[PDB]
Amino acid sequence: TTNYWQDWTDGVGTVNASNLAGGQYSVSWTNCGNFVVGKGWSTGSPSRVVNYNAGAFSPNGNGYLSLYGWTRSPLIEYYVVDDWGSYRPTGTYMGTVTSDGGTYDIYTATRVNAPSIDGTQTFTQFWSVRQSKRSIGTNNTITFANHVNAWKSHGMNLGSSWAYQIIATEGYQSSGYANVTVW
Repeated sequence: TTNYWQDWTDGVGTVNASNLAGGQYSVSWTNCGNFVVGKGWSTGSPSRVVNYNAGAFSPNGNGYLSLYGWTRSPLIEYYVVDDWGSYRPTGTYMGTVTSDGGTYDIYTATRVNAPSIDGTQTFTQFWSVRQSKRSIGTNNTITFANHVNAWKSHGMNLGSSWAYQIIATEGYQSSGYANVTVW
C-alpha cells in the first residue's frame, strides 16, 4: 500500500485533487496548465509491483494516467503510461516492452531546463507508453521490474537515488476528472 501523496500544479487552471483514504485519490481539473497528482511511495523501488484501479479517467484533452517517478544520479523522470486523453506521448523511439498483458513503446526524451525534483535542470525522460489505452475501471497491474529491465536493455539505466513513485494523473492544457486507487 501507498505512503506518499503528490499534489503538484503549475498554478495554471483550476486543479482540485483529494487525498482520500488509503491509496485512493480523485482529481478534477478545469483548463489546467500542468499538474502531477497521485499516490504511491516516497521511495521508488525498481522491483515494486504496482496495482491500481482507475474509477474514472475522463480527460477532455491531454492527460496521462502513468506510473511516474524520478531517480537521481542520473536525474531521470520516468513514465509508464497506461492511459492518455487526446494525445499519446511520444519521444525518441527505442523499442517495445511487453509487461502485464500489454505492449508499450519505449521512448526517451531530453527536457531542457524544465522543472525537476532538484530545481530547474536539464534532465532525461524514460517513457513506457502503451500502444493502446489500457482499460479503466479494472484492477490493473504494472510490474515495474519489467520496464526497468527492458529499459536497461535499450541503454536506459536508471539513477542510483530513487525518489517518489506514484500512479499519477497528469494533465497538460485540458480539463477532466480522475478517480484512482493505488495499492
